[PDB]
Amino acid sequence: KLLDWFKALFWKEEMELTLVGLQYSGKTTFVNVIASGQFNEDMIPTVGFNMRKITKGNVTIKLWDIGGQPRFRSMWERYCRGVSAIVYMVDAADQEKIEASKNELHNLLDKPQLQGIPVLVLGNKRDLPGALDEKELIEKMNLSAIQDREICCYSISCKEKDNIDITLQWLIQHSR
Ligand SMILES: Nc1nc2c(ncn2[C@@H]2O[C@H](COP(=O)(O)OP(=O)(O)O)[C@@H](O)[C@H]2O)c(=O)[nH]1
Repeated sequence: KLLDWFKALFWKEEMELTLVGLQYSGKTTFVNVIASGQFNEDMIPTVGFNMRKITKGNVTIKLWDIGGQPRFRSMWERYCRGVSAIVYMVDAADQEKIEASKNELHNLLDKPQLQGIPVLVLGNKRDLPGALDEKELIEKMNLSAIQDREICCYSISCKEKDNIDITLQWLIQHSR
């Protein structure tokens, strides 16, 4: 659509960014969508690690699950220095996991080396009946308690491509 126009604009952009959130929160699906189902994936530093380097065009994305490999957390956090932005993805329909996930976001932004980096929280799976909306996400994840930086929250759906356009707008506009 116009969505396809933003995808093209987005992959010419020279930026690093990070996509992190709990497992099964829609992370790879989201890349699928904005990459039109074609991209390169490479475990970092090598195979065996949770961390993945998505590349396509000029964009490189550092992608990991919070809780995939707890031992390597510090290594992952530190790898996310210098990024243009943080995309923190949550399943807005899985309300039982909201508290735990809200906590690792706050933990993540408590870290000095990641000071000042913009955060887009995405409340995915909006299509599922009863999934948390934008206002509620902000509420239940205490997003107003984060003010050391620029922080934005959108509700989206990868399976329906709802709000992916404004997401790409946000991202494209936040390259350094
Ligand atoms: N209903 C719905 N399911 C989704 C959406 N996005 C992803 N999923 C599903 O959520 C599950 C986890 O997806 P995945 O991208 O692999 O999660 P990841 O571990 O965060 O990368 C899969 O079954 C997806 O098909 C969405 O917007 N709506």
